[PDB]
Amino acid sequence: TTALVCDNGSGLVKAGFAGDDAPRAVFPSIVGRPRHQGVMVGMGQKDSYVGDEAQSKRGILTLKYPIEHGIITNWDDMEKIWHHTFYNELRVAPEEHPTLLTEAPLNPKANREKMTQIMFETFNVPAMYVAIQAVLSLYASGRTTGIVLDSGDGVTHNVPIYEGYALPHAIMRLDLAGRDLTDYLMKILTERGYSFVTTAEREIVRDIKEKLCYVALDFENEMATAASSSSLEKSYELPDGQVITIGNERFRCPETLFQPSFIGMESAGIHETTYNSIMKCDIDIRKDLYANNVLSGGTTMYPGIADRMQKEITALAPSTMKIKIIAPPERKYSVWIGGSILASLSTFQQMWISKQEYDEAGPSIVHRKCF
Amino acid sequence: TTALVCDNGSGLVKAGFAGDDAPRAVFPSIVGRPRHQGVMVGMGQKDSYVGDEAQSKRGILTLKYPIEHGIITNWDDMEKIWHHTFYNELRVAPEEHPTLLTEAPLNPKANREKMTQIMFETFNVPAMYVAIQAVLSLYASGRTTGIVLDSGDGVTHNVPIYEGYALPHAIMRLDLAGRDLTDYLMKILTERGYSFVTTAEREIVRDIKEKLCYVALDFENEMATAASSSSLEKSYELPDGQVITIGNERFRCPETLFQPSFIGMESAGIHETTYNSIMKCDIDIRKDLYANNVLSGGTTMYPGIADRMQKEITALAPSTMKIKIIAPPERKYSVWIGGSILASLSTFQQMWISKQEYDEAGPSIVHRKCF
Amino acid sequence: SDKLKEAETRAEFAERSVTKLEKSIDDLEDELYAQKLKYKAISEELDHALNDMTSI
Amino acid sequence: SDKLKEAETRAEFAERSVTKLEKSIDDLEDELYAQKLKYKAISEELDHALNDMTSI
Ligand SMILES: Nc1ncnc2c1ncn2[C@@H]1O[C@H](COP(=O)(O)OP(=O)(O)O)[C@@H](O)[C@H]1O
Ligand SMILES: Nc1ncnc2c1ncn2[C@@H]1O[C@H](COP(=O)(O)OP(=O)(O)O)[C@@H](O)[C@H]1O
Ligand SMILES: [Mg+2]
Ligand SMILES: [Mg+2]
Repeated sequence: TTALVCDNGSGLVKAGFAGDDAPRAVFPSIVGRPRHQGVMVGMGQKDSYVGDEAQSKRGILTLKYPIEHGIITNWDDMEKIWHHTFYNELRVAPEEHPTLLTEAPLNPKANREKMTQIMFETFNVPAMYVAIQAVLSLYASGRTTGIVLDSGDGVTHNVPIYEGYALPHAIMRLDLAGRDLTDYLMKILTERGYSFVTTAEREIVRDIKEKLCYVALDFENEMATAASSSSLEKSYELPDGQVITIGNERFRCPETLFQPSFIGMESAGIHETTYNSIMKCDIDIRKDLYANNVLSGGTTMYPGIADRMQKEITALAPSTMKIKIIAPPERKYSVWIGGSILASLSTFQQMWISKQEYDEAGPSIVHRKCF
Repeated sequence: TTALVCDNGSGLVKAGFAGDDAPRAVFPSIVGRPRHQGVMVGMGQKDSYVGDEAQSKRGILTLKYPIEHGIITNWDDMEKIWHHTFYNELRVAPEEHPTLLTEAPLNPKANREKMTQIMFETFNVPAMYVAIQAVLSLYASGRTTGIVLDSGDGVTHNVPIYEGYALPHAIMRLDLAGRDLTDYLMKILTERGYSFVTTAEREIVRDIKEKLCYVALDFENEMATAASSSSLEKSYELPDGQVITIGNERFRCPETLFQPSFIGMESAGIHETTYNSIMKCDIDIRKDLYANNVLSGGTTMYPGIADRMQKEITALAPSTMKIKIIAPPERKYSVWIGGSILASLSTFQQMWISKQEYDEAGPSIVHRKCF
Repeated sequence: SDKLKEAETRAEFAERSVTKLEKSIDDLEDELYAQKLKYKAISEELDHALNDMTSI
Repeated sequence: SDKLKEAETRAEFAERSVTKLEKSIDDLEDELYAQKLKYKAISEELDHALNDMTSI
C-alpha cells in the first residue's frame, strides 16, 4: 500500500500520500473553543473547530496553537488535530497506512516517545517512522551534501550534512522563527496607532507580514530612505475596511532574523549561526558546505532574503571561497516533498518501526536502531 | 608473460608492469573508515575507502597508514591495499603474473614470511620474489658500486655495495624519515598559531612540507637571516582560504635530517651515518664509495640537499678524496625503475620463488637460497 | 482580467530573463575558473623551473 | 484581485533578482579582466626574458 507522509510542523500541517509533488491538504494547526455564550438553539454548534474551519469562524473563537516551539505542549489538542487530518482532510483510515512524521532536531525525548505511543495506540497505524526535518529538505533539493537552514514557523535549525554523513556536533538550533516575527510586527504596528490584541487578530497581523514585509538588502540605507521619501508606504485593507499604511515597519519586522537583539534575544542572526555551524565542521568539507548552502522552510520566503544572506556570509567567509545559496521556488513544501521522496524509496522500506517491534520494546524503541 | 613490479613502500604504493619507465599507478597507502553516523539512505556508502579515493573524502574519514616503519602493523588493511592495487589500479588478475615486492633492510622476519604467505595463499600468484629496496635504487643509476642512501617516508637506510658484493656488516638503518618530518613540522607550526590535529590535516601539513620546505646550505646563517629580513616568508592557501605564512619553519623542518636531536632522537644525522657506513667498509674501496654516493627515495627531493650533504661529507672526509653525490631527477621512482630493470633481466628469470617450492618448504622458503 | 493578463506576461518575461542571466553568469564563472586554473598551472610551472634551476 | 497581487509580487521579485544578477556578472567580469591583466603583464616580462635568451 501507500504511505502517509504527514508533517506536523508548527503553524501549518502538511500531509499527503507518498509519491506526489505537493501535499494534498494544507491547513493551519489551530484548535479554537468558542468563548461567548450562544443563544440560538439547534444551530448545531460544536465544542471545538479545528484546522481550516476555525480560520473562518475566528471572530468568536479563541484559537490556540498546540505546538509552541517544535515541542508539543497540549497533547489532547494535537491528538484532535491528527484525527482531523486523517479522517476529514484525507479520508483514509490509519489502520492501513504507514506514517512518516517529522521532528525538529534537539527536541525533548518525551515528545517523540509520546508521539509514537499515540500513533500506535490511538490511531493504530501499521508502522511509523520519525525523521529529522532538515534531512528531508536536503532530499528535495536532489543534493547529497550541503548545510540546510530550515527556518520554519516554530524553530529555526541549521543541520550540516556531507556525503550523507550528518555532523551531530554542528547542529545549531535557534528558537527565533515566524511566530516571534509575527509578535514583533504586532508590537511595532502600535507605533502608528493600530492595536491588535486578540488571538484572532494575530492572524490578521500574520497576513500583513506575509503580504507586505520584505528583507532589506542594506538596513541603514533603507532606514534612511524610508525616513525621507514615501515610496515605501504600502497600504492594506483590513477585514472590515479602514485601510492601514505600513511605513518602515515593512523591512523592520523580518530584520529581526539577522539581529535577534530586537526582540531581546542574545544570540546572533541567521546570517552568523550558519557561518558558525560551518566553522565547527572539519577543515576539508568547508568549501562544499559554502557552495551548497540550502534554504528551506516557510519563513525563508521573504522577498530579498537570498541576497541579504549571501552578502552577509560573503562578508564573513574567506574571500576565495564561492558562496552560493540554493533557494528553490518550492521552498515552503520542501520538507514534505523530501518526505515523499524518502517514503517512496525501496531501500528505505525496511526501516519502518513495525508494530510487533513496538510491542516488544515499548515506546522507547524510537531512540534505538530504528531512529 | 609480464611481471608485476609492486613496491609497497610506506606512504605511496608504486606499481606497474615490468619493462616500462614509470609506475602505472601511484597512490597513497591509506585506508580510512568513516567516523560520523550518516543519514542519507541509499547513497551507496562503503565501509572503507582505500588508496586515492580516501584522499578526496578525507574530510569525514579517519585515515590510518597500514605500514608504520617499514614493518607492517595491520595485516588486514595491507591485504585490502594489495587487493585494490591488483584489481582496480592495474586490472590484472594475479593468477597470471609474477610479483616482485620490495622490503627495507633489517626488517623482522615474520613480516616477510607473512607477506609471502599472503601472496601465495590469498592472491595465489605464480611466483614472487622479495628484494632489498637499496639494490634496486643502485640498479636504476646504472652503476655497480656505490653507497646508496634511500631516505623513504618510513625508514632511512644506507646500504653500501662494491662490485656487486653487498657488505652486510655496514648497513646503517635509521628510523627518521618523511613521516617524522611531517610530525615535527606540524609541531612547530603551532608557534605561529596554526593548529593541525586531525589525522586528515596531517595530509595538509604534508602538502605544506612538500611545496615550501627546503634544506639550508648553512643553518646558522639562515637562522640569522630569517630573523632580520622577511625575504623568506612564503604564503600558502589552505583548502578553505585563510592563507598562512611560513617563516623560518621552512628550513627548520628538513634540518631534522642532519640533527636528529630536534625530535629527541639520539643518533647522528644522515650526513654522518653515511660517513660511518663508509668507514666500516674495507680500506681499499673507500675511494670508490666516496666518489659514487647515491641518493634515492622521496625525502631526498628537498631543494638544496645534494649540496648540503656534499658539504658535510667533504668536511668529514679526508681532503684528498673526491666527494660526488649522484642525485638523478627521477629520484622518487628510482627504486621502482630499478625493480623494473631487475625483473626484465634474463639472468634473473630463474630466481623467482616458484609455487611448488613454497608448497614443499612452507613460508620459511624466503630466508633460504631464494632470498 | 486584462490587467492580470498583462502583469502575468511581464512576470513571465522577467522569469525568462533572469534564467538567461543566471545561465550567462554560470558561463562566465566557468570561464573565470578556467583562467584561474591557467594561472595556477603557469605559476606552478614557473616554481618548478625555479626549483630545478636552484637545485640544478 | 488576488491573482493580480500575486503577479505584481512575482514581477517585483524577478526584477530585483535581475538587478542583482547584472551587478554580480559585471563585477565578476571586472575580476576576470584584472586577472587577465596580471597574466599579460607576467607574459610580457617572460617574452622580454625570451628576447634576451635569444642572445643566450
Ligand atoms: N509567502 C510568505 N512570505 C512570508 N512569510 C511566510 C510566507 N508563507 C509563510 N510564511 C511564514 O511561515 C510560516 C509557515 O511556515 P511553515 O514552513 O509552514 O512552518 P512549519 O515548518 O511548521 O511547516 C507562517 O507562519 C508565516 O509566518
Ligand atoms: N617533492 C617533494 N619534496 C619534499 N618531500 C617529498 C616530495 N615528494 C615526496 N616527499 C616526501 O616523501 C614521502 C614519499 O616518499 P616515498 O619515496 O614515496 O616513500 P616510499 O619509500 O615508502 O615509497 C612523502 O611522504 C613526502 O613526505
Ligand atoms: Mg518545517
Ligand atoms: Mg622506498
